[PDB]
Amino acid sequence: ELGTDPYEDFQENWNTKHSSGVTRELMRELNGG
Amino acid sequence: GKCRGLRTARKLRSHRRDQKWHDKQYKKAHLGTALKANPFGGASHAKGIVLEKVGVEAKQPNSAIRKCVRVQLIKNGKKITAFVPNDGCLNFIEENDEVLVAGFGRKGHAVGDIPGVRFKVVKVANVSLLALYKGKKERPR
Amino acid sequence: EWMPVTKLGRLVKDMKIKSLEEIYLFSLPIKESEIIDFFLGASLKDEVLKIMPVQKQTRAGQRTRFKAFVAIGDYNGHVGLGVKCSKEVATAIRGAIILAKLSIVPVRRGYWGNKIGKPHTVPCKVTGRCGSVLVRLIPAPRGTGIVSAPVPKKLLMMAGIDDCYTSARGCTATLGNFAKATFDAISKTYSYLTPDLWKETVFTKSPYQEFTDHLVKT
Amino acid sequence: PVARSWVCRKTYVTPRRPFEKSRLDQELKLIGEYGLRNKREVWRVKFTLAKIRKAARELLTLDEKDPRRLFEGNALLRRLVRIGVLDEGKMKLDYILGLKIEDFLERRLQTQVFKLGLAKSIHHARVLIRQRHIRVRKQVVNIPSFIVRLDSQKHIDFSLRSPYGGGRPGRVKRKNAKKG
Amino acid sequence: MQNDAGEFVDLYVPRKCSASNRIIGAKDHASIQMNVAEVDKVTGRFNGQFKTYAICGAIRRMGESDDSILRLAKADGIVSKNF
RNA sequence: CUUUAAAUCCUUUAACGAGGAUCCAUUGGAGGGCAAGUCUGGUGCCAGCAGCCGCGGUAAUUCCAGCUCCAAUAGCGUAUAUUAAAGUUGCUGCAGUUAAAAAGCUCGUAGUUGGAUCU
Ligand SMILES: [Mg+2]
Ligand SMILES: [Mg+2]
Ligand SMILES: [Mg+2]
Ligand SMILES: [Mg+2]
Ligand SMILES: [Mg+2]
Ligand SMILES: [Mg+2]
Ligand SMILES: [Mg+2]
Ligand SMILES: [Mg+2]
Ligand SMILES: [Mg+2]
Ligand SMILES: [Mg+2]
Ligand SMILES: [Mg+2]
Ligand SMILES: [Mg+2]
Ligand SMILES: [Mg+2]
Ligand SMILES: [Mg+2]
Ligand SMILES: [Mg+2]
Ligand SMILES: [Mg+2]
Ligand SMILES: [Mg+2]
Ligand SMILES: [Mg+2]
Ligand SMILES: [Mg+2]
Repeated sequence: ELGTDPYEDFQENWNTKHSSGVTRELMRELNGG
Repeated sequence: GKCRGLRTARKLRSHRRDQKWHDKQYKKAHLGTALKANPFGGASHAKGIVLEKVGVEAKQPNSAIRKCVRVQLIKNGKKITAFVPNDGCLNFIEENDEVLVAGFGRKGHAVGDIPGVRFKVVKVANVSLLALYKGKKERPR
Repeated sequence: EWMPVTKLGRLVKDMKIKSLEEIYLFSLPIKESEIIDFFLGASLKDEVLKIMPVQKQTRAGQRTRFKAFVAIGDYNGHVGLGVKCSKEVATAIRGAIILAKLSIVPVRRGYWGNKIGKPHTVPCKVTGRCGSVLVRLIPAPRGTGIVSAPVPKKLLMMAGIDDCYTSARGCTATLGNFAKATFDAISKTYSYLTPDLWKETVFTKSPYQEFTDHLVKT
Repeated sequence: PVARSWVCRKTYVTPRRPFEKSRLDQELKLIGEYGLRNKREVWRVKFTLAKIRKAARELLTLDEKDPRRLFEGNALLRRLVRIGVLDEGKMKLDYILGLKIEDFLERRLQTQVFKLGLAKSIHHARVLIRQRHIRVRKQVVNIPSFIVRLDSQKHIDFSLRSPYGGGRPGRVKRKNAKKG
Repeated sequence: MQNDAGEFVDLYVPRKCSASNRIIGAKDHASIQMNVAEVDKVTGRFNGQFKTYAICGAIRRMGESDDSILRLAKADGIVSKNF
């Protein structure tokens, strides 16, 4: 099952309260670390 | 520009010595007015007697009532507003008690929403607030 | 399938150019991304350095775009950097990867003391500038490692430098300028005239001039 | 005034950045591969290697004919060859900079007991050493961080008093035999 | 360039400008590698041999490539001495 | 037994001494800086947290708890003085048009500095 999309989360919450989280998630999706 | 002569050591040293006084922290540490005005007198901690309990309104945009205590130090007799940091710890302090007070963490500068408060309570009635909060020790009574 | 649109691409596809150093020797601009894939191939690894949202004020409200910084390298003497701004994150990342592998430069490596074995550090002190950011690279003894901030360290590792001392001045919180300054400093290694390069240059046939008859056919 | 000595020093240095992912991964890999108790044991060997590298780099700035360089680099190389990290053919002063922490980690008694087949695991080797089952050519050693010299490599065995090296059976065997 | 053993250790050897001796980098797109044909002294036709000059972009931006090429050709005997 | 003035401790040795081997490892955190959960239950700009940015006004990734997860480890938090970070005291090595800044202008003692030339 495909539950969470980091790209959508960042693009939607980049200016919200949960920005610092989603950015931190997006890097994990990109750099593999 | 600066002088680069071979015999200009006195000029350079004198200029640096005189221009060090325009540094805020060097002047604060070497002038003596701050040490005289410091209620602790340079100590890390102090002991005082709780004069009363007060509530300080948190600065905007935050809205809350920070519980504090007015105390009077034993060595010099100065009056100080100290913060009691925890959920419900103000019920561990009674009036006319003896408390240990330390700094707030910013070297005499106010921290957070609390205006003009730079001290916090550590131990009350010779027992630590952490032990009372975690229920490890009881009030002596 | 790859169909080149330039003479250099046709020469590379038809196996007329042996190595990328032939292209670097004649300072021929690279306009096709497939050449680097043909030469460097699997040794290339990339890493996203930053995703930065920028906004343009309009009548109805702000319009947001995302800028991706991607550094790439093969850890064996070549390094590149790319920046791409788009509406979507994935498109910007793909564009940044393409732009980074397009602008790939070689790195010259030297010795600190006795010249034994393979080179491990920069030939000399090199400085790069970008905005207010100044970055200085200094040779280091073998086994020292890279003494720098996290951002320049990744580019130095991807370039293939093992040991180096680093100095930096200016507002380095600007990640783009911080990366571009050290990229420029790394690029300046082959542009420094050292006494061991004082020999007179022997010229050679340019790939355009050498393979003109084959280019006429295709 | 007293007749005591106050000379002492620390054997490790803490890293500047407390939370660095790459450093944590590398240190945990080292701990897992060599069965170390904590991060401090890695930092101790790192400090030792740093001191050796600093001395070697300081001796490399002198002239080749300087008497102090010739006297002290020779001693440093001799000690490195003695402990086994260096080789006889690589006794130049530049090769010291080519040393890594794994070379020093390979010379501990804990890893040498495991590599010689006395133990079936590195953790088992540490347990055997700490429980007084291993002797070094005459002496029972129970310090895992013991650094084995080259000439002592052939002389690691079970202690004569150990149940494994021909000694009396242990507590559990005696109790179980008493049971039946 | 090379180690103590004498083995050459470099990716490539960059070429230098013929006018100013400066190194022509890999990203210098204003540099020129020009060839000048050689003629037979008897007939005047194309010999098949040529002389190669390389000019960096810094000189070209200064507008000094014309004089440099002229002097290089005069030194090689392509241009008449009584130019 | 040895140790010592006589002892103690360490070392050496008889006998007893581990399955929940209950012979139980703690101190701080889990938004970013900075390693690690927008999991569940409460509270509802209150209580509180927060070095800084900030969180909390009925779906709180930040408060009070449970579970789980991080870091160091017989050690770990807090307050204060001090060093590096600070090329934010700059001799190495900082700035002075507009971000803080060159005296309204000139003369001038001390100080600093001072053109070639001799085998
Ligand atoms: Mg002030
Ligand atoms: Mg608020
Ligand atoms: Mg800043
Ligand atoms: Mg805990
Ligand atoms: Mg919690
Ligand atoms: Mg944090
Ligand atoms: Mg993190
Ligand atoms: Mg604020
Ligand atoms: Mg709720
Ligand atoms: Mg909740
Ligand atoms: Mg300081
Ligand atoms: Mg410094
Ligand atoms: Mg300051
Ligand atoms: Mg300097
Ligand atoms: Mg400044
Ligand atoms: Mg002004
Ligand atoms: Mg004026
Ligand atoms: Mg005068
Ligand atoms: Mg003179």
